Amino acid sequence: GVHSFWDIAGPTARPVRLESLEDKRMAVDASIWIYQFLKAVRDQNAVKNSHITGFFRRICKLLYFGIRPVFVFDGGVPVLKRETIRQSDEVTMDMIKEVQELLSRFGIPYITAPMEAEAQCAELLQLNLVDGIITDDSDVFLFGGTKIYKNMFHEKNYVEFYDAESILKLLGLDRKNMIELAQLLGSDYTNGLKGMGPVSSIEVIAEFGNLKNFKDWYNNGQFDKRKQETENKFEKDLRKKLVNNEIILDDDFPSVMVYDAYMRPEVDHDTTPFVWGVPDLDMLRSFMKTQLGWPHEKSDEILIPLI
Amino acid sequence: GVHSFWDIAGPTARPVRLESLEDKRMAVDASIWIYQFLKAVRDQEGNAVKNSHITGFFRRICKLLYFGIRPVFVFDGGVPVLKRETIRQRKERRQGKRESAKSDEVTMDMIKEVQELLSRFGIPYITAPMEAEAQCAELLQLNLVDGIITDDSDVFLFGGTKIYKNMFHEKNYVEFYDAESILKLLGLDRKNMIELAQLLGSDYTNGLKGMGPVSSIEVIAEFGNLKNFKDWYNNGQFDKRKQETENKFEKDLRKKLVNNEIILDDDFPSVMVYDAYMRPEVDHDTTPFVWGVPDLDMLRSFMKTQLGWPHEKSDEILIPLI
DNA sequence: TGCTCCCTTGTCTCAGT
DNA sequence: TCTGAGACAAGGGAGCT
Ligand SMILES: [Ca+2]
Ligand SMILES: [Ca+2]
Ligand SMILES: [K+]
Ligand SMILES: [K+]
Repeated sequence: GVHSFWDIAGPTARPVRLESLEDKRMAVDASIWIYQFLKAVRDQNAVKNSHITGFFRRICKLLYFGIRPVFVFDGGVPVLKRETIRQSDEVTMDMIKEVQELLSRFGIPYITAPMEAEAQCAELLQLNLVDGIITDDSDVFLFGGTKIYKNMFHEKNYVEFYDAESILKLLGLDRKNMIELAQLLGSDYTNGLKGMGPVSSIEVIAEFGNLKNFKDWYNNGQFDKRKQETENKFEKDLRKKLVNNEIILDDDFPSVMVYDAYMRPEVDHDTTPFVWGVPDLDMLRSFMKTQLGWPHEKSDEILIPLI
Repeated sequence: GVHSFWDIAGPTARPVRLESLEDKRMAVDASIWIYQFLKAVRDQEGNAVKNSHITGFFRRICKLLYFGIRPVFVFDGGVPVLKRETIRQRKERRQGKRESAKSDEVTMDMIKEVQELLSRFGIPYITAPMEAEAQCAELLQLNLVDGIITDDSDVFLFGGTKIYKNMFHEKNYVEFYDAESILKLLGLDRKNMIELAQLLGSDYTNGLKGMGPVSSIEVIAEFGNLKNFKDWYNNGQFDKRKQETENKFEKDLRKKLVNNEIILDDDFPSVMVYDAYMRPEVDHDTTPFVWGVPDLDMLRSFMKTQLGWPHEKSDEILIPLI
């Protein structure tokens, strides 16, 4: 995601009762689930099979509210994202195969994005293969995503609904703005600028319109001492802070590389509608028995009301 | 003062009403008044309004006399070298001076003027050999005064106590601090405080990056002193097994010290810092101060001359006070 | 290879002391 | 060359007048 972006976007959120989600097709961004379950479920070191337990719980929550989910997994890691993150617990191919086997037995379709899952999710919604995106990753907006359902897996009666239109109307931010805002705040595709947090990054986009103007202002004022004498409080304070943080803004700011990565992510344009099956009780018993030692009786009480 | 020391000491404070101070002899640390007035009282343009030192000293004298306090004013003499060097570093640092690799003045005339003003009020004053706070502590110790009025936390490090803080905020009360309440409630004595300053910073030392009020207090409490703290840092340096057997406090503290690239060298703790606070240059004279009565005729003309106040304007304020 | 929340700290600026 | 409070931001660790 973009650092601090959820705080910025938060006040545009609207609460949606889960029951309204019945029969809705939702793209589910599952890209980091296995890793998170690994880190978050431990003992008195990581619990074995937390990926099975974790997926099972959430799949159940989705089906309980009659959501039709399509799961999305990461393909590869884009170069810009490697380079950025290039500045104990591992996700094995088995873990992935297992949760995928689990989804198939639930009758739930899944895909592996060519690259980032959030990017693929936005694509699914653009092609009308889904009606909404379930994700907690704020990168999704920069990839074109709207109709975002955040906090699906907190224990709450509701979920937070975000859309690009509300962001545009309430914060003045369009997609290009959010992409430029990322280069102040930081994201997986850029380190942003040291000293620029949610308050001043928003002020910069609002006062300067775009990073080109912001940079020209910065560079021009550094050159011409007379231009500085006319500067207001916002500019004067901002200038000092940037120089103190050793900020240099050159030819590669804003980044065309960063702009491309968000505007043209590698995605699958396939328009085949997803197929939702039914949970297979017999195969789900044997799966939970094999993997967790759940007696069929135990799977039954949970699964039978869901079918 | 010591950075953040008032945040640390604050909760041991006792709120005290001015009327409880009637007839008390109070040392007044006036060492930065003129400068503060110069900086805090400004033009619509942005300049210092002329003679704010006279206006400032005047209003504060009136508050003291109003509550029947018998003040003796204490001014700085020299500036100790250690204090001099650190202050220029802070000045340059905040002007923007890069410190590592990439990735309005007070004139003798102003002093003479506020001193003539005190004399015409009948109020005694002295000039300390060096720091005014240290001389204030010595006056109390010698029973030449009953309390100390200052906002500078260094006073405790110079052995002061019975400190009346925020006397000149525009408020209905004042905050009282003393050495014993601090020792009882915080476990801090004079030597502890002198070592805290080397973590937190003061006019005599830069302190350690990453050490704020919370961590500094914990270091003093957990290690007792800076020698033990330095010894602990140095002995668990490359013992990877001992570092596993360090509790949470030590483990986190070691990592923070490492992250902040902290070096504790042979001058840590500092003998020189210890001496500046323990043995400051003070005047041990035991002669009692003499309080006089305010001279209306001389105050009238003084205010006339320095501020253009008509006599009746001075009378309206001074007469009820007299 | 994750996240958000909370705690602590650094830095700066305006108004007051 | 001041003080004091507040706003903003960086970073770490725990637990999911
Ligand atoms: Ca992402
Ligand atoms: Ca001092
Ligand atoms: K930033
Ligand atoms: K410090």
